[PDB]
Amino acid sequence: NMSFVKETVDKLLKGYDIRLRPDFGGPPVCVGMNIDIASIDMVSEVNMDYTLTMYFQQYWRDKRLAYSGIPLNLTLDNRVADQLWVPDTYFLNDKKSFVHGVTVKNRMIRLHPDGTVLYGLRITTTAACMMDLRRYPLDEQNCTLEIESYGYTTDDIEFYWRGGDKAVTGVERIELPQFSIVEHRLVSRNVVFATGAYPRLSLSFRLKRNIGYFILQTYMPSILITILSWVSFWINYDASAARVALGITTVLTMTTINTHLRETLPKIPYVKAIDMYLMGCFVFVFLALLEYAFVNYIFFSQPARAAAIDRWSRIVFPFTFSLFNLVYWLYYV
Amino acid sequence: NMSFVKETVDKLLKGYDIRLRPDFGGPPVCVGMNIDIASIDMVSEVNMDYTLTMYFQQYWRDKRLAYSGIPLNLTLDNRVADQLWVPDTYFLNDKKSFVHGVTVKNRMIRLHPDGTVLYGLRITTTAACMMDLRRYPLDEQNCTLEIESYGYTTDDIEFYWRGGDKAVTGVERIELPQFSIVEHRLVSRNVVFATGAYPRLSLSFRLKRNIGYFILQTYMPSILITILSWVSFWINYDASAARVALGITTVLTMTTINTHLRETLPKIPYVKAIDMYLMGCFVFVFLALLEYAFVNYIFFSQPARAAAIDRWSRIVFPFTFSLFNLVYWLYYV
Amino acid sequence: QVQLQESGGGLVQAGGSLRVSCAASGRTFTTYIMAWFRQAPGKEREFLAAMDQGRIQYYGDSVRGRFTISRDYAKNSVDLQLDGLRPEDTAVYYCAAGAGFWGLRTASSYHYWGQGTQVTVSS
Amino acid sequence: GDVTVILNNLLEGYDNKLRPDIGVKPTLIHTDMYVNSIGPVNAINMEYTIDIFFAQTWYDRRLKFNSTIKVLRLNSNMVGKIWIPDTFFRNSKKADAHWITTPNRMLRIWNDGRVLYTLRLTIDAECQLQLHNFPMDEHSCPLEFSSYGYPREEIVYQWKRSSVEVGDTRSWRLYQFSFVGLRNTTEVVKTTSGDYVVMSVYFDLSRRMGYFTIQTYIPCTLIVVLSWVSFWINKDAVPARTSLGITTVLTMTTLSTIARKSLPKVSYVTAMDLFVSVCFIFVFSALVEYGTLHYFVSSQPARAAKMDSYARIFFPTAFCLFNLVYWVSYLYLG
Amino acid sequence: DNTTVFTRILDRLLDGYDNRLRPGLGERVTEVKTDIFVTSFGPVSDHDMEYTIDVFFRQSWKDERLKFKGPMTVLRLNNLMASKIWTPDTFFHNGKKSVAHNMTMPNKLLRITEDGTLLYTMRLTVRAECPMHLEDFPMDAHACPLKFGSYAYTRAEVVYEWTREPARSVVVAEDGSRLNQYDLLGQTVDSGIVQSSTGEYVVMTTHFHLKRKIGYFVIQTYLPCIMTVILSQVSFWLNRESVPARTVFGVTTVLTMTTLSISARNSLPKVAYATAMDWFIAVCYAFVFSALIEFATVNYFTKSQPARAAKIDRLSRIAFPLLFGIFNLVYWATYLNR
Amino acid sequence: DNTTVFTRILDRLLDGYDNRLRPGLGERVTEVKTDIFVTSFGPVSDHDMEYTIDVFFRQSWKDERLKFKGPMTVLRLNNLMASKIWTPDTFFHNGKKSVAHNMTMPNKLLRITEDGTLLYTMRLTVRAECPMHLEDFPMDAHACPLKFGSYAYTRAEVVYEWTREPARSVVVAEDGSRLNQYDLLGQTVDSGIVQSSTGEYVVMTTHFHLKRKIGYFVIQTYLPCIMTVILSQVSFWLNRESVPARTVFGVTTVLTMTTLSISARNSLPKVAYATAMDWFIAVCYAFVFSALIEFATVNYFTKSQPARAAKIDRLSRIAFPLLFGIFNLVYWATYLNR
Ligand SMILES: *[C@@H]1O[C@H](CO)[C@@H](O[C@@H]2O[C@H](CO)[C@@H](O[C@@H]3O[C@H](CO[C@H]4O[C@H](CO[C@H]5O[C@H](CO)[C@@H](O)[C@H](O)[C@@H]5O[C@H]5O[C@H](CO)[C@@H](O)[C@H](O)[C@@H]5O)[C@@H](O)[C@H](O[C@H]5O[C@H](CO)[C@@H](O)[C@H](O)[C@@H]5O)[C@@H]4O)[C@@H](O)[C@H](O[C@H]4O[C@H](CO)[C@@H](O)[C@H](O)[C@@H]4O[C@@H]4O[C@H](CO)[C@@H](O)[C@H](O)[C@@H]4O[C@@H]4O[C@H](CO)[C@@H](O)[C@H](O)[C@@H]4O)[C@@H]3O)[C@H](O)[C@H]2NC(C)=O)[C@H](O)[C@H]1NC(C)=O
Ligand SMILES: CCCCCCCC/C=C/CCCCCCCC(=O)O[C@H](COC(=O)CCCCCCCCCCCCCCC)COP(=O)(O)OC[C@@H](O)CO
Ligand SMILES: *[C@@H]1O[C@H](CO)[C@@H](O[C@@H]2O[C@H](CO)[C@@H](O)[C@H](O)[C@H]2NC(C)=O)[C@H](O)[C@H]1NC(C)=O
Ligand SMILES: CC(C)CCC[C@@H](C)[C@H]1CC[C@H]2[C@@H]3CC=C4C[C@@H](O)CC[C@]4(C)[C@H]3CC[C@]12C
Repeated sequence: NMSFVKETVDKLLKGYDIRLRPDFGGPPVCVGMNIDIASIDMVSEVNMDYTLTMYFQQYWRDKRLAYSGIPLNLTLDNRVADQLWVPDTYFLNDKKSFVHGVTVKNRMIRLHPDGTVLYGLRITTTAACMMDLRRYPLDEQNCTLEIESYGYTTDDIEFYWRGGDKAVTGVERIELPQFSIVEHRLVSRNVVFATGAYPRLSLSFRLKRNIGYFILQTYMPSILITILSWVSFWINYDASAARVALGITTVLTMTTINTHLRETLPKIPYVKAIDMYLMGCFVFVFLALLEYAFVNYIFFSQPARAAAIDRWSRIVFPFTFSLFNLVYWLYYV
Repeated sequence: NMSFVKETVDKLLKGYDIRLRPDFGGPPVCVGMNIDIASIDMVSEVNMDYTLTMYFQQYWRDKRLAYSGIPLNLTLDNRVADQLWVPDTYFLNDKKSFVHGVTVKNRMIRLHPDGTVLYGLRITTTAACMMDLRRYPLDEQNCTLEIESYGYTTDDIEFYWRGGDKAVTGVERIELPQFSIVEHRLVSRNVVFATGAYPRLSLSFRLKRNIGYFILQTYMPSILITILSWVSFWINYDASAARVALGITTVLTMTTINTHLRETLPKIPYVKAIDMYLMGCFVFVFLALLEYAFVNYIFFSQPARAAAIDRWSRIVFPFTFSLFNLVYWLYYV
Repeated sequence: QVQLQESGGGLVQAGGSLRVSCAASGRTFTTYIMAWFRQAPGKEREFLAAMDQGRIQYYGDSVRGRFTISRDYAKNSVDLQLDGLRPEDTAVYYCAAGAGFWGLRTASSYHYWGQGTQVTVSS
Repeated sequence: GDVTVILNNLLEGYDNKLRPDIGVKPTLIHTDMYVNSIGPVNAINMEYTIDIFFAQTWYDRRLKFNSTIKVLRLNSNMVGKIWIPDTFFRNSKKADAHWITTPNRMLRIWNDGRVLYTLRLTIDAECQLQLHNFPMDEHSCPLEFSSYGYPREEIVYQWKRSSVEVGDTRSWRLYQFSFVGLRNTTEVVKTTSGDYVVMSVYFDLSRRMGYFTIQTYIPCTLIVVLSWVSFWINKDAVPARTSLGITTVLTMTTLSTIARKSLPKVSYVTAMDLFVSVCFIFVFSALVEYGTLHYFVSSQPARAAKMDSYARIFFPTAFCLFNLVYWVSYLYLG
Repeated sequence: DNTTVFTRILDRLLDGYDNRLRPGLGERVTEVKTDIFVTSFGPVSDHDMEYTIDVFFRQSWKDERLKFKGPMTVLRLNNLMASKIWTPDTFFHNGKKSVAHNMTMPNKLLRITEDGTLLYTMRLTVRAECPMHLEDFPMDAHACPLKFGSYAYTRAEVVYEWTREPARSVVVAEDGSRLNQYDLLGQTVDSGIVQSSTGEYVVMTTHFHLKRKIGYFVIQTYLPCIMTVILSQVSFWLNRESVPARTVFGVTTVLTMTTLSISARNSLPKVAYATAMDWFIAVCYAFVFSALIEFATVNYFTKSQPARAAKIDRLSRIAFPLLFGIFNLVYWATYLNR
Repeated sequence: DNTTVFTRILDRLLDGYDNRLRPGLGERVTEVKTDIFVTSFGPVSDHDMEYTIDVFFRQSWKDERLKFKGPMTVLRLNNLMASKIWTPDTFFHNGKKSVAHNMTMPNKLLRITEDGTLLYTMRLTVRAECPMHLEDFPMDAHACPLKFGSYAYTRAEVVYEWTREPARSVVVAEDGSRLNQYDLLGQTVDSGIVQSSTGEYVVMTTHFHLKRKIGYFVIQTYLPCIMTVILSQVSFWLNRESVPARTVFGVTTVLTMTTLSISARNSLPKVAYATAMDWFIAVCYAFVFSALIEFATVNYFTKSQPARAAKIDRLSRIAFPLLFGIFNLVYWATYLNR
């Protein structure tokens, strides 16, 4: 019994040329791919990358491995992969990937009587996706994963998702501390280089940042300090010590928010939507302090004109700030 | 012709015994080392180590590899180095080193008609050298690099620098951002271990730290604040607004300087020379502030003696600070 | 003030060695690129050779295999060995140093420049 | 000499690519696990390190021999010759065996075919941490392992009587938490390439609050209490009363900067941030109270007198009221 | 059955093929065409003076020992066939630690035409040294090079050439830029010669010209410092009766500049010379420190020589704003033009 | 020419040698002599409770299958020979992740005498767990161990013994101290037995005794705290009527301790108990509050019993300076000896 199983397998490997793809010098071979995502994490804006762990699986047919008389799907030891032909699939936008090797190399081979081979790995990949932080933290990223053959052109190998849009699973269970997965998409196409045309598959996620944290952490403190600055307009100008302290405190508090918040992100050149708000708010607190100095400078000569400025500041400043928020919030959202 | 060279090479490697050093059971084999330094970088005080990249060549004669009929210096593929005998040279003070392997393993093998073999490698070794940071930043560090055979005693292998003082090249092209290589020296000697005596070659650099920016960034802000704190002594206490501003600004600024530097410098048990000056300046600016608070509480009681205190303090602080500065510099320079 | 002073050169007759040397002062050019430019009378300023920190030697197409550049990093100086000089080589030879932004064969990429050294080839 | 003959006979015609009883019945594997220690529990990466001596035992008719020798005790050199199950850990971010000075592996073969296999592993398992109740949180970090290529019809795992053993708990590097206990289950997971039997081990951990009480809770509470001394001091001493207020706010900000540095960054607000933020409010409001009072002396001096008396009661009552809510809620939320 | 014919061809070539000898050993010079496809230009690190780049490094040469005849003129073989034959030992002279990706298989291709011509490309991630002159930081520009050549074969044995015109032999992918703060203006392709202690080797060079973008540092550092300085001069317009108020302006403004200077010091890479940013902070530090001195002088003369005290404030309301306006004109015109 | 004689000897020894059976299988116990030469005692990390160490791990056993007759009594063979003979599978029980150096060749040696005795050393970088107790911080004293033994062989098959006397079987090089904040007080060598589920195994132990160096804490923490407590007691000399002045001076001092206290604990590992450092700071807190408490009691007796308020203040000017001084002597003498 088991001798017959051993005899059949040894026949297949004898006379097997690993250097030649199935149907070499003929019709192109077809490889179907399924991915079962296990975890996505370490989505870092500093390095513009994300870490992906998946059960990468490939599915092609080799007529040289067909056997008869054994009605079973043999699951050979993973070391037999070194003696067979496997596709040279590589990920274009990967930076550091490996195959886990505990307690052995995570890899399977499952021959089928018709010659079909099911080859699967377990890969942890640090893919790269550049991020556009212009609308940060209201942005919406789109990180992909380019799957492509390296040495074989479209005349030799053809890729396709196995199972249609159900090829990739496990997306729902993924939890990200800051992002939330909105939609994932599957793309099959060709890419043309100076050496020829190659098949390509593309798996892409669309990530939208959770704005709930920033609103209760940065946007709210900015508004309160700005509103806290207007209190001086209802204080008599004779109290220079009190009014100056209110203005200085608002400015210094605004500066600290700007400095502290700017130690968690890459050194992008453009003005993020968060930076516009902090700069926009910093002007109002600075102008309120600057307005008082003009009042304090002139009220000795003529209190009549200085006092009217305070009453007119109680309307211009609240009206100007609310208009700014209406422009800012509706410009992005 | 082309087949002739293949015949000659295969003739040598047929019967070649890798397990036996040349002249086994006889005179020791002389090995000469050339080092071509490529770059030195990341001289870390925290880790007490430096990173060194170099080309490492070794010369020796193997009578078994002598060939005749080909008047050329054969330069075989680097994979032939796995079939020849090579010295087991290691670096005693090495922590983490590797041989570059892009695009292939960076390694050279050259044969000569008389049997002389040149064996080069490109190595990036992270050697270790302890530093005495007592006089930091006015200190010199003597960082070394050890070369020694592991399994062969002086009865089997002998080392010697090839070219005398010219064995090591490329030291001058090194441009360390913070240090300056004053001199390098070459030493050849023997080391006696419990298992025998082994040859050793030692390459050592003497690094002198650049103080060009330490003086500007650190000592001048300390001195200027210290001198600025003295101005409060000549201000009459009726103009107490200036004295409060000078007293508060100096101590808080001095406090920030002392705290900031510690968080940005290597951590060690001993008191570095830079810490003595910051501690000295902080004490002097603290006494000046405390001096004012002493007079302010008492000048309403005994304005005759209180105002007289500042008259003497105009002498004590400049005299003591100059004397302190004289002792410090003549003790640390 | 950084200065690039040159020496050597002179009058030679129909070939023969003639070494031109350049010495720098006031700044360490270990990490820069030190080159050599030839300016024929009234024609233009032409690139001859260069050598960066990694001892990589670049040459022009008209002096390849004839001239040889060799820096001396310890003394902060660069030389240029001339061999088989031709009457067309009679010009003023300049010493340059820079970082080679937008190429190292362009005179506009060398901030510092030498005074010059007249070299005349007899016929 | 005889042992060499026995070993050569066993490995004569042996095909390591085929599992035992490939076409007959599933292979039954009994496993053990001895835990050397549990490494640090990382809040940033949501992971922990575990060091174990993994053990496996099965049967193989191809390894039967008759001799006076009962058990063959071998080294790791024979591991790459006999068939070995491809057990992997489903929730491992990065794991690796130990190889100093040799492969830390064991292989013992009995005369009836039973095989014992043992190796040492260091695993960075993935554990989801809920830092809402920081630093008063609890976790149950799992460890799941299963066959990779063999479905439930080929390899079936099973615990033994003494499944998981733990040595000296105090010797572990885990000092921020405190070990509680362990549970082990067994379920079947259905994937796209068959059904695989999955074994799980859960470790229950509870954080130690002692460090943050001395470091942060006691000082921050102390600062707020000291700010209240300003009320009893006469309102006329502007140089004195103002100086007391400024020093308090300067000190509180320093702790708020120090405390926020040691907190693991998250996308929500922990209890520690809530407590420090509230304490920072009260000390600042104490400075605000006198600032308004000083201004109110000129405008409404009658209204100013009642302001100080109310402060001596309003501040201590509100803080004590808030503090009782904070402890009851965060120690009995769930 | 069809593959059996190709099996004989592959076994015929490797029969008697000694991969330890370069093609035409002792007969001619092996010429190696070269070209690079830059899929992505990685981030540039000022702290380490290095940068990252991913390339489709291609090489091509001639080996008469691999001539054959068969049904197909090109044998698109597997990457494991490369180790069976001779390949150049090309390395990178200024590479720090490069990676040849092998996921999920070694990323190499090998193609053998019927006349022995070979094409042998691979995917690499090279991290290369790039010396930087940060005197004009953050308004500085650099030219990071990338030098590669043979390691063991002198220029009398192996010579490297570009496949096409040198300008068109290095191509950058349009979407490959991964630079945050820099800006790749263009690249220059050149060739050279090196002379080590073992011989003379051919070196192929390529310089990527980068110019830093000043947008981030204006927002983070320049504007807050200017606002703080302008805030300092506000103290001059306050009436002399609000003496305690002016004390707040002097103390807080100086302390604010300490925070900005320290926070902006982190972005400064470790150097031993004063950068352009340091000059701006040093000058802005003097203006704030000058205001405190000026207020100290006025408060000293107040109630003793009130006429003289008011004279200082009249000038200070003009001198300080004027000088800071002139300094900005000198500072920006000097550096932005470079 | 003579190498052929040695080649025959080497080929004869390995002819029929089976590297899967320990020497003397079924006959006796294989004894493995051991000794360690420590070339560098690496840094100790309190946060990870580990340490690093570089060693020349020497082992020696007897194998009767390797006897030979030849001109040389010792064969100093290449380290490649060690992969074809039986070697002990020694591992470190508390080793986190050791490193075997491989530059430029495997750092191993193998010497065969004529009676079969073997010597086999290697160079390692061992990282070992070290449990610590920080009750007496920063005047504590740890004993970091180092345990090793066989993995696959029980105590009835392989036993470990020291090459020389146990005291002199572990040697530390004089320049082998890379410790920054510790002192190597000497090592203790002992051997024992560990019993597991599989069987009984021999374990060899080598404790390294370490004492922390207190130099960095006396300046950084104790002196600022000692001065603050001493500075706090000067309030007793001012007066009793200045209620706002004495209260402000008293309370501000408490804030000084709080800033010092927290700033002095970030170097500590995040233990969940109280160290000896905190006790001293805790006592200093009591003294600071005691000075404030005495003032508060004096205040309420000022209007009613001036004589009571007079005596207390004079007494506190001598009481606390003596009380604090006595405490320091008791505190310091206890911990220095302990
Ligand atoms: C992309 O490329 C990368 C490389 O850039 C590639 O990674 C490499 O992948 C290959 C496999 O494809 C790995 O090679 C295997 O490594 C196995 C061990 O791996 C551990 O050790 C590695 C270091 O090896 C040294 O130490 C071991 C013992 O500890 C020793 O056996 C080795 O020879 C070697 O020792 C040399 O060097 C040391 C110094 O380092 C010297 O001191 C010593 O003297 C000697 O010179 C280490 O690198 C590994 O770490 C990697 O992986 C971990 C995860 O697992 C990761 O965390 C790390 O970061 C790192 O990436 C790891 O710790 C080794 O056992 C294998 O050798 C087996 O099998 C081969 C093939 O059959 C055989 O030829 C060998 O003889 C040996 O036979 C086994 O050995 C078993 C050992 O347990 C034993 O149980 C068996 O019984 C059998 O023993 C013998 O067998 C023979 C033959 O039958 C028989 O005659 C005898 O009698 C006896 O029975 C193999 O070498 C390589 O290590 C990987 N390198 C790296 C850096 O990752 C990657 O896979 C590529 N990806 C893709 C998709 O292609
Ligand atoms: C808390 C903060 C609060 C701040 C409040 C501010 C209030 C006012 C609002 C300001 C909005 C600022 C928005 C800046 C966005 C980025 C702009 C930017 O990068 O421009 C650069 C070009 O600009 C510059 O050269 C200008 C640099 C700064 C100049 C500042 C001058 C200030 C002078 C003040 C003098 C006052 C004197 C009198 C005082 C009595 C383009 O760079 P990219 O296109 O990226 O790169 C490609 C290029 O290099 C070309 O090739
Ligand atoms: C092979 O290498 C040897 C050693 O480098 C060469 O011999 C040297 O050649 C140089 C240049 O002519 C001389 O300056 C040295 O004096 C020679 N030394 C010795 C020991 O011979 C030899 O020329 C090389 N052969 C070839 C064909 O290049
Ligand atoms: C004599 C009177 C006028 C003195 C009044 C001093 C006032 C203006 C000072 C004293 C303490 C100061 C605060 C101290 C600390 C911080 C934290 C910092 O991140 C933002 C500014 C802020 C919040 C300061 C604002 C200004 C402040 C409130």
